[PDB]
Amino acid sequence: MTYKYNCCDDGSGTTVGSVVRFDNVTLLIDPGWNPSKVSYEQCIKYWEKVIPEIDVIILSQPTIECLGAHSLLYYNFTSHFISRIQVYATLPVINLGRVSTIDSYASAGVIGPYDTNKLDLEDIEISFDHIVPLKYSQLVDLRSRYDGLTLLAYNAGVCPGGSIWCISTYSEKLVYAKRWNHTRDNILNAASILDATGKPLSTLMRPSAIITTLDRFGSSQPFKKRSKIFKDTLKKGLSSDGSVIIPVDMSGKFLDLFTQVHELLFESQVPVLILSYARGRTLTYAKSMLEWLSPSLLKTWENRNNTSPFEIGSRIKIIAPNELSKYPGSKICFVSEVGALINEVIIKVGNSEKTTLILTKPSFECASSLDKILEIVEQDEDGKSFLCDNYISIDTIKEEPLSKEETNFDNLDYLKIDKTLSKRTISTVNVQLKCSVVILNLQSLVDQRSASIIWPSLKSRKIVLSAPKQIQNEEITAKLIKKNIEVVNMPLNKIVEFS
Repeated sequence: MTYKYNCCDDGSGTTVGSVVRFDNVTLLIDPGWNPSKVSYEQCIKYWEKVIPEIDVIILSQPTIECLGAHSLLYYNFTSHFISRIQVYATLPVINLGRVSTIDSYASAGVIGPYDTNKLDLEDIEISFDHIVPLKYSQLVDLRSRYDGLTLLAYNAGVCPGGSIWCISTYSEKLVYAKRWNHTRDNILNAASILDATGKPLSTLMRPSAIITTLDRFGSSQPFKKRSKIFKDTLKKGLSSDGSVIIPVDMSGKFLDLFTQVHELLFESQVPVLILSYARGRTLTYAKSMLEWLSPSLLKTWENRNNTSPFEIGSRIKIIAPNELSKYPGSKICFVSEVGALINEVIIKVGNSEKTTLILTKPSFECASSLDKILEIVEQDEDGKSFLCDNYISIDTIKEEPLSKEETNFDNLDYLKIDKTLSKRTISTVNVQLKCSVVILNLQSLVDQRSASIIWPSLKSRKIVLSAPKQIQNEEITAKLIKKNIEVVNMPLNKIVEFS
């Protein structure tokens, strides 16, 4: 009969949250944060006037763009959580969310033994420990306390635990989907929207409105095809003294791709390096969440010995950048796409011609260097290795002893404070790229065509898009507006009454 919607903006000009106001409930969906864009202080000042109004929080992806602000919110507004706010999320979103948060807060210096420390590692753990864990289809009955509020999570297929939310009240009903993959990938099943007959899920059928976005899409090619293309780029990358560097989101593409390079290695030594502030935790967590991955993947690896999809003999090595030297020749390197790490790696291996940079997506929000590297390639005229011959400005960190006045695979004590603090002194450096660069679209997201076809399969009158209009695909909007669907292009930070 009437409810309010609001796309939160902390100053980065993008949506860092969706607020839904129903008669007696105010829910916050996906409070994101991008440290490289908004500072810790600006982040706080933004949410300060928002938190006291929030009742329920829900997370739909383990990515910082969906849950990046949670630990900072929990730490800075603890009283509001201990008193009423309840955070709900899928198990994997909780667990990988704690790895994406660590890497992100670490890179930006929010946590760690630095003069800029704002909170501690144990603070991130405590924040996620307090999230109410869910399984897909597990009903969150809040009908008595919040006038018929029911929240249901379904498989969205982007990250393990990724989800699509079915929000309801005795009258209104919203289908939320920030990110979803219509097709399957190496480790996840397709989104639970449509089944093995293309018939839309029972519930979710007649939504008072669909809340989503249309600014990012996967390739129009089937997964199996994209998989082969990725596998080829690896063979050529490892060719000769071939060395490969793959920037990755530890809660996103990493687990997918790891599984794929594993399906190439143990099907024919070249080590697999993992540089992440969370170190080995992403692999551990993954090993304990098998019931969330597709059965196909699991059986594919069962047929072998008691081999997990996340283990490769004595291959895997968990190391830091100042240890890249130890591995001379061929080597596949997964680097957490966080600026503090990415930048140190490009500086150490970008000058070599025996290096092949594999970029899996259109842009990188936490690493300005990869975006700069994207422009150079796109500035020059399927899987071709563009050879670099260009200089680029890159910021580098040198940890200096804190004199400016102080007054095993999962172990992260190095991020805790003991007695050795230091300041991160930044300096801009120049690097001449001679490495090779490959650009693919391996994003486990729904392609443009499918989106315009599936979304209407729900007898929904409205589809609401977030963030600013400028990123919302004008193209697909037409098709939808054509198919008698009202499309509301949301503004930033402005409540909007719907019916």
